[PDB]
Amino acid sequence: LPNSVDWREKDVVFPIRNQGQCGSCWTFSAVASIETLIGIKEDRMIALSEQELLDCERTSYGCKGGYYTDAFAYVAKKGLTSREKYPYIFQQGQCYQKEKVVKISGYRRIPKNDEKKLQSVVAQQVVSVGVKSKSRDFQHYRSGVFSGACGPRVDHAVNIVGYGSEGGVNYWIVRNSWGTNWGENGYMRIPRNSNQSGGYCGIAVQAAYPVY
Repeated sequence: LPNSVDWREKDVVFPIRNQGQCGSCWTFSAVASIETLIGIKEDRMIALSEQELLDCERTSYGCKGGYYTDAFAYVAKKGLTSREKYPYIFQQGQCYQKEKVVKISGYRRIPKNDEKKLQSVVAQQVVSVGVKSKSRDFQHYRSGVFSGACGPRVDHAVNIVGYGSEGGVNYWIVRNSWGTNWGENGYMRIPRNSNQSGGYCGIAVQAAYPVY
């Protein structure tokens, strides 16, 4: 495996987005993983609709949380339209089935706590993960390899877009949907192979990724 991976430098990751208040992080995480997968497999960068998932994915809770795994299943069964055709309106609305621009074939779930298998997959694509976000340290993070306190429970869907090392401290590169004023232009470097079981802030507890 490569010592370092950063899909942002590979022309397959769109700019950081902002979910606002709506608990639609799961739609952002699912969309981010699919967008990059389509970029890797087809060399096509097409911005996809979080709003369709929020409005139309029936296992989730709209602005009160949801499942990127089931979002993958939805895209595999029904396809997904573009962000231009169906933009994000910061709240759940009427479910529209517009012209779809992409499918996937399925998804896979990574075993709990297996950062080694996680690294294997991150070296090939972007992965959807959940983190324990509900803490002052996590919300107020600005720069560096995060060393602060996590929330009590996994409650926030994000993505891993790469991995690397600074001063011999291994980290994952985490894409969030809180806009660019959070962290390092919207991203966080979180310890990799850390001493927290489930990964730092639970990042390895429930990882999943789309299959083209």
